[PDB]
Parts: sequence; C-alpha cells; structure tokens
Amino acid sequence: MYQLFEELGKGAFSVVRRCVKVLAGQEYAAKIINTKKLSARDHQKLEREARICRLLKHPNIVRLHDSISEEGHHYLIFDLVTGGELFEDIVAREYYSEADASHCIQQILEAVLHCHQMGVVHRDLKPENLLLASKLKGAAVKLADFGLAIEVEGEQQAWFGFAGTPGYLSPEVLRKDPYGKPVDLWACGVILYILLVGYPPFWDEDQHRLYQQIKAGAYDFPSPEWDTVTPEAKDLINKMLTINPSKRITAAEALKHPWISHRSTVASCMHRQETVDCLKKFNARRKLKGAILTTMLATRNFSGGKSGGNKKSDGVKESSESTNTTIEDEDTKVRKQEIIKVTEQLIEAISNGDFESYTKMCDPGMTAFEPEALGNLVEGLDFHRFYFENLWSSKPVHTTILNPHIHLMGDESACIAYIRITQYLDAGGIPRTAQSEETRVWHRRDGKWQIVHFHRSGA
Amino acid sequence: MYQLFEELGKGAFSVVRRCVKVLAGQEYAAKIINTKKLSARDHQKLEREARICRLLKHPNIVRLHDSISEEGHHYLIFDLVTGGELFEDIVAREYYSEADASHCIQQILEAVLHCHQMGVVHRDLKPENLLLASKLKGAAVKLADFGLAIEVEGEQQAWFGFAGTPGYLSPEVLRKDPYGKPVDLWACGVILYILLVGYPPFWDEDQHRLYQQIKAGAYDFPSPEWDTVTPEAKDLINKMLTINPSKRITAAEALKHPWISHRSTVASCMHRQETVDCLKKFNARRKLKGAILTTMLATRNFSGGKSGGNKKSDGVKESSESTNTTIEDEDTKVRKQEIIKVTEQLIEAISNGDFESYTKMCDPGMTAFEPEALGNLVEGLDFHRFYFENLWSSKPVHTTILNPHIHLMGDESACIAYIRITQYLDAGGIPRTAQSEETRVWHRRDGKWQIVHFHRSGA
Repeated sequence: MYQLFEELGKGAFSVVRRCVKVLAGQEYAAKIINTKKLSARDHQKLEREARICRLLKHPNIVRLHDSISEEGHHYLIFDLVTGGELFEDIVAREYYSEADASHCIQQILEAVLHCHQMGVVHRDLKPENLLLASKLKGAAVKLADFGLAIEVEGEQQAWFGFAGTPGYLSPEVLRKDPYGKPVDLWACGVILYILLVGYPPFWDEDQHRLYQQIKAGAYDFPSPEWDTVTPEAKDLINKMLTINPSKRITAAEALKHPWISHRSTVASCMHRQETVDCLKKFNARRKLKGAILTTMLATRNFSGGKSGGNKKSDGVKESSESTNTTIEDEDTKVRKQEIIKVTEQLIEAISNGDFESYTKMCDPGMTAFEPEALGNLVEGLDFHRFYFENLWSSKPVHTTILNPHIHLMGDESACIAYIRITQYLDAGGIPRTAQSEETRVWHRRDGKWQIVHFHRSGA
Repeated sequence: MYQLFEELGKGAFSVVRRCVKVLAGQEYAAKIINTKKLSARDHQKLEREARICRLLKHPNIVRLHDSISEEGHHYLIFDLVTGGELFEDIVAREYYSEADASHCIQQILEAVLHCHQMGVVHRDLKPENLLLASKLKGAAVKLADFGLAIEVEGEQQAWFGFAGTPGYLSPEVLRKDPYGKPVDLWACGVILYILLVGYPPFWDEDQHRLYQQIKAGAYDFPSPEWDTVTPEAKDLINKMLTINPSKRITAAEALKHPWISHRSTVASCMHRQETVDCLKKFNARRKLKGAILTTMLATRNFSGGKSGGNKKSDGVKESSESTNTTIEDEDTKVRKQEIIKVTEQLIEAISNGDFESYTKMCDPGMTAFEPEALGNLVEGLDFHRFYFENLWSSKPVHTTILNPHIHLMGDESACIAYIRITQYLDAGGIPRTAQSEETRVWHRRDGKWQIVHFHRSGA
C-alpha cells in the first residue's frame, strides 16, 4: 500500500519515515512501531492511540489517515508536516520576542483545548511533540505523537498510570493522585517557561530531587534574564505551574489571559538573544540523551537513472594492464580513417547527385570558396543546389583523389586537403580530364561530422 | 633537529612517528614520550631505557641513534623498520608452516641471547615488540621497544618490581620471587605457542585466575590442532614453559634445540591455515581493548576508504551585458576577435617580410595550397621562404580584407576565410590591384594559435 522513503525522527520503540501511498501519489509520515519490543499492554494500547488520533481534527494537530498491523510491526500513518521542531526553528530565526513565544503557546493551547473538549489528555507534552507544518515563513505549530495519550470521562479524575517525561511531570502524577486534564497545563507552563528563557524550571541530576522540586513548585525567575520579561508572562506561568490541579488555569482560561489575547499591548517585542543562545544548548543536550535500535531491516527505494546527452565510445582499451607503458605517443591513427570515411561518402554523394545526403554532411551555414562563385564567398547550400538539380541529375565519370593530407585538431575538429582529378566526356567524347585542389574543414557536432567550410581551386 | 611525519604506532604513554633528521636527510622512528603523564620514577628510568638501547648492537634489535628531553616530552630516536608487526604479516602470507615459525623464533632468540650477554633483561616480550625490518620478502624480525627492560649483574637474581603484560608474565614474577634472565624465556615460550596454533597458552577473563594458571603451568596441547605439530616443537615449548626458572631452557640452549638448529629435518613443512585464521582474531582482539581513560588535544576522526562520487560541474559561464547603453545588440565570444588578432599579426608579418614571426605562427608541418605551387600541395615553410627572402625584403603596398568569416570548432580549433585585395605598384607605377581568396586553419597548440593549413586562390 505504501512506499517508505527517508527517516524523519525516532523514539525508543518507533521511527518515523516519510512515505508515499502507492495508488494515491500522496505523501505521509509513517510511525513504525516495532511491536516485538513492546509490553503486551503497550501493544494493546495502540488501539487507544489509533482511536484518539482519528478523533482529533484540528488545524494545530497532525491527523491520522491509516493504521495497519503486520506480524512484527504496527504502522500509524499521519499527515506529513515538514518544518521540523519548533524549538530547532526558534534558534535559526533572526528575531525572537515574547510576542513570538505568545503566538507559539497560543497555538499549543488551542490544540490542547481541542483535545480536552474531545476527552483526550496528552500526558506527555514536551518540545519533541511541537512540530512546524512546513518550512514556509509563519508555518503553524502542530502537535504530533499521542502515544501516551489517554481518554477521560468528562471531568472525572483517575489513576491512569505513572507515565510522562521527568521534567514535564505534574505534581499530582508524582504524588500518585488521581488526575486528568490539568496535567497537560502543567506541562504547558514548563514549555512556556523554556520558550521565554531557554532553560527548564525544574532540573536535577538526581531524579528523586527533581521530583521533590516539582512537587514543591520550587522554580524561580532569576535575574538578569527574567528582569526584562513582562509581569504578565510571569503571571501566566505562575497560573499554570500551580501545585493544586483544582486551582490550575485551564486551556480555555489560559487562552483568555492578556499575554495571549491582548498580545499586541502586553507581550514584549524585544529580541531575546540570550534565550536563543541557551535554547541551542538545551536543544543539543536533548539530542545526546537517546538510544539506537540494534538492526535496520528496511525495503529498497527506486534506483538508477537514464543517461543525459550523447558521449563518444572511443577506442576500447586493449586490456586492464600490461608491461608496455599505456598511451604511447607514436601509433597508427584510426581517427584519420574516420575523416577519410566521411570524405569518401561526400564525394560519392556529389557524384550521385544526391543533394539529400549532401545536406546532412554539411553545416547549414557552410562557408565556400569555389570558381563557380567567381572569387566570392558563398554561405549555405542554396548555391550548390543549382548544380545538384541541373548538371548532376549523367555520363560516365571517374574521380581520383591524390595526395590526401589530414590535420586533426582535437576530438571535434579536422581538416583534409587533397587533389581531385575528374575524368569525363564532353558532348561526343573525346575523353577529358580536369584538376582541382580541394580543402574540406570538418567539425563534429552532436556526434556527426559536418563541413563548416570548403575551398576549391581551378575547376 | 628533526621533522615529524606520520604516526606508526602507540602505547598509553608514547606514540611512535616517522621522522627525518633535517641536516642529515636520514629517516628514523621517534618514540615520543609524554613525560607529564609518567610517574617521577618512570620518568627517571628513561635514563636506563636510553642506556640499555645504546648498548644493544645486533641485527635483530632496532638501535637507538639519539635521546632528547624538552619541557614536557622525551624523544628516543631509533632506526626505522618499515615492515610492521611480524604477527600481522604472518596472516597476510600465502604459506605458513612450523619451519617458518622456527625461523621467527630463532631470530627472536638470537636477539634475546644478545640482550642476556649484555646484562639486559627485556621483561615485557610480547607480539607488539616483534617488527619486520622492511616490506621486502624475507625481511628480518627485529625487537623494538625496551621501555620495561632492566640491567642485571651477571647471573644474580633480584626483585626489580612487578612489571610486564599479564599473558606473558612468568611464574616467578607472579610469586614475587627474585628474578632475572629466565623471565624472557618464559615469554618466548608463550610467543612460540601462539606462533604454532594462533592462540595463547594462558587466558582467563578473571586476572587472578589467569595468574594461578600461569603459576601452575596449566597449559595444554589440545586436539585437533596440536595433533599435526611435531613432538620436537612441543618439547621446546615445554622446556621454555617450565615453572622453575632454574630448570628453564636458556636462550643459548634453545638455539641448539633440534627444532631450531635441525629445522630442515625436524620442523614440519605443512601449511597451517587454522593457525593463520586464529591469529587473525588474536590480532584483532589485541587492537580493540577499550582504554581505561581517554586523553587528547582534539576528538580525532580516522581517515581511509575511497573517494567515489563527486561528479565534476559542466562549468559554462554567462557573459554580463556591458552597463553603458549600446545602439546595436550583438554578442559573439571574444574568441572570434582572438582569431582576428592572430590573423592581423599574420598579414603584418607577411607584409613586413618578417619570416621569424611568420615561423612562430605556423606549424612546422603546415599544409598549403597556393597558385605559387601550381596546383600542388606544399608542406612546411621552406616554400614560402623564397618569397620572404627575395621579394618581400619593398615599395608601398596596402592590403584590404573583405568579408571575413570565422568558424569556431571547439576551444582549440578555428578557421577563417576572407578576400584579400592588394594595392601595389609595378615597375614604374601605374598603380595596380590584385584579388585573392584566402582560407586559414588555426589550431591552438600549447597555448598558441598556429596555422596547420591554408588555401589561396587567384594570386
């Protein structure tokens, strides 16, 4: 059904690759999950993932088009978004302000609101899920990958398991409390914070200490970098990083916060180069912490090409190697014989009165000096046509070429000079003979020798 | 004094590099020891290493030429041997028999005998110290690197320290007994054994167990591979791998052993492919042990393989239009003008009667059709010399070129045709005028346009 092309990204248990639907000619992202490496439970919960992703239809959420299981693999086929990570893109930009971070978070909150309204909680919101739609300027931010997402019943809270990514885990998940939609607003607070200053609010080498920090809500806004952040951006972060989920801002309420809904009078317009610089290091530390799959069993993409243009074959090499040095300077020249071939064909074409073959061997802008031109230079083949039509269209005539000399001037140019003697009969012969001295200038154009100019004397 | 070139090998505390003595023009191996990484004691014992290596003059031992200390480095400059390791070379050979291993061990024992006679014990004999003199067929085996070597007093034994390489350590060193020359004969037994079957006599993942094996002398000659080894090769190994150093064969006695001294009637001539195959893996395991710590100026990427792909670009370049406005729009390659230049210089050279400049612009084998040749084809410049000498060496004469046409036939070939009109005076002028139709065939040879053939009419 599909054809897999380049890899776009990875997880521990999946890769994502561009693919093309064979019969459609439409391109998609294939999430390829190695089901041999999953627990029975995580394999089974792929049914829930597939279902959640079909439900979700929103401009800031990548949607599922298809789901396929084979013996060792499951395939979840989504829309292709080609801009890569938001976070990578932010560091390559010429300007980045609070006003620009607000537009990022608004798009994320719109997506999250839509999830929550459909009874879906993402549970594992992090920078890796934040993709750009395309490489075009101002492409939309899009949520991608809901592999840890859950379905909830209205506003009911439950214990859905300990799942998430350490730095983005909510206090309630860490306290083992029943939970729901607010877990995603905590993670948005962590993302917003990183979007403003380029580093996370909670970090510790010791994971147990990290969790105590999260549960305590022990983040800060240190100078110098927070001194130029507006009080309203800090207020929104505070409202999201509220320890008690019943008191945490919802996605609907966050979207009405002035730093989002009154962005144009509230959010700062100042470029934050230090954020861009810190985010580079953040981005880099995220790409070292990882793992690699053992094997790479893959299919073969279409291969080959047709050759472009015409190339000369040339003389075949006599052997792979020999004692005698290759390319000796003094040797018999076949090339001169090639010129002799096209020249004999020329003389035969003139003798037979075949203007058709004479045209092929001559350049359309052929130059000519001949006694029939009375000392003038003639261009084209119109002039010799009068002799092809009238005279040569026919008593016995014998031509004789004497003392031919050939000058080879590269692969594509040559010149031959010789004496032509013609034996013929005039009226009631009386056999006659005539001499002329002829020069032909040959030039190979597109793999074919053509006369560019010729000179004749005494005829 | 010296110039360092490529690296040849390494240790933990030294690299070896080819170098050239600036004022000599002689090449050597420089052992470069980073003295900042040595203990005070090992730095000090470089004096002993330098001394031992000057003492030793033998055909199967690489000798020291010079010793230099700088602030962070010591340099021990030795003869360059270019064949690499014996062991690497054995696996690339077309044939390898007991008789060939006997020749290896004889050379090693000769070197060791010479050490022992000079009161030097190597202490760390191993495959890495066994180098070939050159890449020539039958190059000698040479001992290289005596960094753990000691000086002994006659036949006196002492405790010189625990030093060596685990697999080659003698029982007496492991028992902490005073020791001397026999430690090197134990290591030769281990080397001989590896030379015969391609694997070591003592091996264990657990170093403490390895040492108990060594101290017990618990090696064996298992079938199938030892079944075709002669009893005399096994006898020599047994004599060397004798636990009690007072009973171990000496280097002098080993050299008189029939498997060495009667090689031609005693040592088998049968190719041992299984030894060659095992030795490949042995060689590979020796080159990949992980270092305990890694220290370097740059991370370092290895260079090798091939350089395929990289197709060359076509290279055509567009010509910018002149910025000043032009009344008529024309744009031929300045190449046509180049032909016009050399042609005008030709006409001026003929007019001035300058045969010198005329010779340069003409090919030595120039072809010519002209009325002065009476319908014949003339080769060379001898024919026109008569006109340069006599006539042109001189009344007022004016030349006029009419209707020039140029055919460009590649970068190296061109052809120009034109009408030449000459105004002159005959006897007592009476101004006269003459017409001729001329064709020149130019060819660039070694960056210079030369006439290969020319044609003239009506002159």
